[PDB]
Amino acid sequence: NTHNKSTKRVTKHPSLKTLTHKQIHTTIFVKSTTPYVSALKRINKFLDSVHKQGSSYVAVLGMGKAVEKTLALGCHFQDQKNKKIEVYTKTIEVLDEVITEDVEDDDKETQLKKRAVSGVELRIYV
Amino acid sequence: VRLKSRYILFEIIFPPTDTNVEESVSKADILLSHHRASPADVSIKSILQEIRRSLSLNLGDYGSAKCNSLLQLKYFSNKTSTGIIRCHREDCDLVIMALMLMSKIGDVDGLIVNPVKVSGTIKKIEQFAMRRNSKILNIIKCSQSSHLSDNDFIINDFKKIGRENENEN
Amino acid sequence: KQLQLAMHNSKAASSTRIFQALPRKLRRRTASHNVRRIPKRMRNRALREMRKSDKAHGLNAKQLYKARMSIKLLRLASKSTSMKLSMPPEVTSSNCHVRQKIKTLKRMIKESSTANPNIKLLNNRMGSYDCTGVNELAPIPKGRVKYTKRQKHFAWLPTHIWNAKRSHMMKRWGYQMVWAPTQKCFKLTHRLGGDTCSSDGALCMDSSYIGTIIVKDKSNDSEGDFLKSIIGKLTAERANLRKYREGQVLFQGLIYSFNEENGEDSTKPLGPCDVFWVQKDTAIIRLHPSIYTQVFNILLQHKEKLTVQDCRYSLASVTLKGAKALESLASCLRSTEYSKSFEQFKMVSMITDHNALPQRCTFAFEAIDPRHLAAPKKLNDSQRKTVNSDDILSLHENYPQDEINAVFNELCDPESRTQSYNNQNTLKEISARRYKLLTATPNSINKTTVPFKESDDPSIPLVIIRRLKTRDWIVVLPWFWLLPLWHLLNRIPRMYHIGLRQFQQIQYENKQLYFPDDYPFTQLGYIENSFYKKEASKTKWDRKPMGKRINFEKIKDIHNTKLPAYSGEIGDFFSSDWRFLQILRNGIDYLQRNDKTLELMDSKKTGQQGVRDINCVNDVLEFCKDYEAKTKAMSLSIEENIPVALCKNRKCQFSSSFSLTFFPRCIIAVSCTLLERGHPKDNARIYQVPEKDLEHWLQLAKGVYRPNGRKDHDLKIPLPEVHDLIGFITSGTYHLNCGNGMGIGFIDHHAAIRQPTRYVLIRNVGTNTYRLGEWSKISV
Amino acid sequence: MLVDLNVPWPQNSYADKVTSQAVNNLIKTLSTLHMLGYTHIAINFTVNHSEKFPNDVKLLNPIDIKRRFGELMDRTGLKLYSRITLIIDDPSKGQSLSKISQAFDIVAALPISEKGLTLSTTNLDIDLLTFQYGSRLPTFLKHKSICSCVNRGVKLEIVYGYALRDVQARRQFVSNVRSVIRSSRSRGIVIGSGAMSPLECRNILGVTSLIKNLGLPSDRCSKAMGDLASLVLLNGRLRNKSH
RNA sequence: AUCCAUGACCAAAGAAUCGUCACAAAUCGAAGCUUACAAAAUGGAGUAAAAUUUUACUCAGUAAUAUGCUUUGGGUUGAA
RNA sequence: GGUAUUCUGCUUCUUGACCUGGUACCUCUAGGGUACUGGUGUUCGGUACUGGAUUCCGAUGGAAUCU
Repeated sequence: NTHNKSTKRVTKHPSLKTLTHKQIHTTIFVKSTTPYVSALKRINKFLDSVHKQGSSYVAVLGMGKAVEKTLALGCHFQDQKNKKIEVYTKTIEVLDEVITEDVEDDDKETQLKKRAVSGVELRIYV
Repeated sequence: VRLKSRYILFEIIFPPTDTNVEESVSKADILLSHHRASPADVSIKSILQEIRRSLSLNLGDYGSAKCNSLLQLKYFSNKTSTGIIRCHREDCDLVIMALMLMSKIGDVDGLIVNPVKVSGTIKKIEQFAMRRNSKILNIIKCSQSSHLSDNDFIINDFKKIGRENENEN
Repeated sequence: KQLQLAMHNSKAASSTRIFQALPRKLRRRTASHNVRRIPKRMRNRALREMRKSDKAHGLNAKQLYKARMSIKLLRLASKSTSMKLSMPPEVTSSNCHVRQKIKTLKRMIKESSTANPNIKLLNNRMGSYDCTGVNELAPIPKGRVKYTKRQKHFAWLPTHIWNAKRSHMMKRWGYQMVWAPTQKCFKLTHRLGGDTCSSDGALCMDSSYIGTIIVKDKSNDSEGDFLKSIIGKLTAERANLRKYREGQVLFQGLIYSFNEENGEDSTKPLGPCDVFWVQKDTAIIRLHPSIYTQVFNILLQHKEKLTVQDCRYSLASVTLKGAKALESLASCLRSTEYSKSFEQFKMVSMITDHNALPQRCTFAFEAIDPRHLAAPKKLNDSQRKTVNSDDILSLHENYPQDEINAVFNELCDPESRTQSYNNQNTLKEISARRYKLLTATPNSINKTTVPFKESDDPSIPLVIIRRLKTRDWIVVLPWFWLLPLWHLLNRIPRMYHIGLRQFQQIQYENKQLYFPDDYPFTQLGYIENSFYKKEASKTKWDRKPMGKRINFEKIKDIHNTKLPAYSGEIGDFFSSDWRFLQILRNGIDYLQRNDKTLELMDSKKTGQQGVRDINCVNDVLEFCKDYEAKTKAMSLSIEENIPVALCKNRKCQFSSSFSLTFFPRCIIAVSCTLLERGHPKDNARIYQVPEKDLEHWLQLAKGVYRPNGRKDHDLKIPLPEVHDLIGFITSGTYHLNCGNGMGIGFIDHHAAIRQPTRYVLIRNVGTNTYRLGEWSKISV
Repeated sequence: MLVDLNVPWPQNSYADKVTSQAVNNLIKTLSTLHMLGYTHIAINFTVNHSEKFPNDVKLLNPIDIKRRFGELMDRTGLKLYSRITLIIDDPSKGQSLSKISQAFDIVAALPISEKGLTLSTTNLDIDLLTFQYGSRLPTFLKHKSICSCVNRGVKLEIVYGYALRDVQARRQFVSNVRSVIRSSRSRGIVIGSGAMSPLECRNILGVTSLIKNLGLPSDRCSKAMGDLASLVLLNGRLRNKSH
């Protein structure tokens, strides 16, 4: 065992993903610092140009800070807009860098670790 | 150079203005009551004739000739009273003045002529009209179960006014 | 011509289908319909040459050129159709068969000067060889005679004849490089090469102009340990460490110029550098052309102990940016044998978000002639779509060290990459080889790519590396092989080539500097700032009629109280003037030697041993005015008033040596974002926020609303003094990644370490409007 | 938002009570104004400043805003306010406005004769001034009378209602509006609407043109129903701190 | 050998900054604010009470702030 | 020793017009291709790729379907 006394710098990495040019044009990654009306307009403008990609739903998608924010947007489309939505809860794994632990600079040795969080995918139909 | 233009989108509201009615209060009912269709006695000629009458009386010869040079009525529907008119860019305000200071079209009485937007190109007022109809349909289908408005004064009309008379490129 | 067949064809479709017009990036306009026209100078020479009638029997001094060019004239005017000389000149009406075949070609040229030695023809039917200078510089590669005449001063890249048709060129630093393409690409560059997630393409740049120096020890012992000292002196003690040598990860930093050979010595920053270590006694260095020679000769001070190859004319490189970058490159590369480093390359070409990959992702192998494929083709990758984060951890343990080293060492040896050309095929024989595939033995395949021979075809060494700071992919290749590859790479339906301005924009968006324009602490950045931009701006300013341009010294209400020194704006009108900053800040500091309370002006004390007293701040401003246009506009002097931030601590300082231009004033580099309206252009000024009115600006930051409900903007804007100037902005425009204007610049170091807050005021040049902003540091 | 602040309340004096048909008409016209786009609305009330004001501190504002219209402040978001239009004719007859200040939010004035008009701009507690555009304003009014009040916190009001009823009133309205515009140098002008029926209301994007083609600059036509009309309401509500 | 005035010809260039304009969408038009996270998922850190269980709380500060904010529109290195 | 001007040498190199008659040669199937050598007897060439989705085969390859 070992306590995580890793107050030294940690460079969090984005979660590994893979796309197919069909999930490019029918998916939104809600960031933590996304203004509400920004994502509202984005979603409102994908539900108008998704038929030509041969699809029937838009996959809003977020974790951490995003989740409640994400859910709020879902609410705004459930009622007061009259659309049907599906909710899925997912688990996600990401990678974090940690140093191996004169005076040297930031350029130190690197070791990878795996840490898991949870998020939500939310499919809004047309 | 090339001559500019402005397009005006005008609706007709038929308020009830009659006593002993005591209507209900809700965003659905007010719109569903004020937006009844036109009695079909009005036509494409009656509106133009009345808007010419209202100019040579509230304005003079030099006010009724700077607008009558180019004033054409393009599209008008009876199921929903929306219509589109065209005029010069520098002489659009006088047409608006004709619009407000005019009521009692022909013989029909008790009504309001309402210009809702003015724009330069013709491609954009079509998109505006589509968005307006979508907004009305959304607000009428959200107060409750939609089919409580089963009288179908306007519900079957917005979908069916798609491009039937709007192919004026 | 019967429509029945048209109906039968459309039966493979709907009844009446509708097709769109072409996208506007795939349209062309019709040229003229008549044949091309020849220049008159090529007409007169040919006409006078054909009209002409026909002591070791050679006697050909300077007449050899006349004969060897008359032959070409005769061939041209006997072959081309556009040649419309007159009625009489014909192939047979004048002796063209007899001439230059039995009169000139053999009787005259062959019988005067015997063919010179070195009749070693080549191992190729296309001119392709190596141009490397061991311990010396190298000349331009030989090629077409016509186009090698124009490279006397500015060289060419391998793709120049291709780019010239599709770009705007310039001429700098001895190269004719590419600046920007001929279409607007501000937003497309952002959303295909930026850090967005909407990328469905890639950007490729031909960066062959960056040199390459292959330094290696010669003690014959693999331990080296003297090249280590050279690399540790050349830069700061960074690029010789366990992370960079043993793990052989790429390095990006700053490179100096040491001169320690007699007593007193120092160092001065030069610019960026790319150092890659191999087998602990070989190093590869990549440098911007401008600083190529100055460092190089430094290494030549110890060529007794090392060896250097100016291989900048033998190795080419290409840089790739975007998300779907490796996917497109992998669609035009196959191997000769089975190698694990191609298995990893096949697997990792399916990520689409390259920020997840670890620090090191080096690939290196041997490809075949890419002209075999005749069309880019996928890697059948759709079968496997369950890549997870557990196989990525395998890439840090299953590293093919020996298989990388063996294929790598076929680039640091001139004869190896000379053998790499051993038999390069012409286009027609590849065409015939492909045609021979219509009568193959399997008879149930219908293949298109030609096969590969075991020993009668060349193998191209190839290296791919990943740059983390710039976040892109380098591909390093032999020089003459670049053109065949680059032809395929631009047939991808969504691949775009970018110039040099797009590179500047991309590196601006990611909050990073740019060596030519944005290094005012380097000997060449200072020149580019105060000597090259200023002329280009003033030349177009003072060459306008007065009144049709912004008047600079007639501007009202710039500062709270006006000093009579400068009537209008402060400093030069055309550049970020750092000399004035140094003088003004030093004078302001000296004015508080022991009298804490400064003072602006005393009303007419007097006019002036050449006394220049230091009483009032107007005196400092007039001292700065005097020092310019009368001390350096008629004479020369060089000094670097701008150092960079140092880890040590040398902040403070203090009638013997009190000059205002003797000590460098340290600064730092920041990025400032605007909380409200604004659009900072270049060279704008950065003021500290006064202690008075701090509450008003804080309230404006929080938000002040009209009774209507919107934001309140039209208020009384207070103004600061002129001694509140602490920085300049060197690059700024609308930042699309955040939706608000943003700028990057430099600010005085001692100013920031005494602010009670984190706000600054920004105003352009030639304007008096002060916008608010907040700044964050950049770790460079 | 849009602010229209001259909807009349059907009562002539402190004696009569409100019938049923009057309030029934008022509700319909309020609904129509809500449809056309207006969100904030005020309700007018006319007295003569020379009558026996109720002595008790209640029943001096018979609007009864919180029981009536309770089903319109929800089910639709429009908000309602209260105001009174005093008519000033004599320079006397007491009843200083310190009493009715707490019972309303907006206090106006409608001078009739020269003495009343010069008293109104001299020293009162009004926060808005209005005229009878119907017919026969006391003419030749100059910058001298209006400058002092408009320099302080007072605003002028136009109604445009009389342009819709009859031609004879329309001519007088268009004659007097030009005088009132040019006398104040286009400063502190706001627009209300006298809607005696659910027919005499109008939209926004035309009435702004109706004022722009009479003399008002186009920069001020966009702030009548807007920032100024919002500021008067904000101050009127913030006056409620008397308690 | 100098100057001034009128006329002819050649050549350069075709001003900058600030503020306002109703809608859970707008404007006479266009665009931007999508590489999903606070290391609170090695199965987070602590306080109180009652016979491990049950019942009450503290810890996330550039914190977050809802049809909201920001940029731009006729010859851009004169003739479109 | 210099620079502006003037006259005389040298170095820069991929066996390349079209049509056509001969000899020798060739791993090409009585005909084709290549070397050495003779005859004055206005637009035309080769090679090459559609975007997207789904499916099948003991594969850095091949195959089929829809839009």
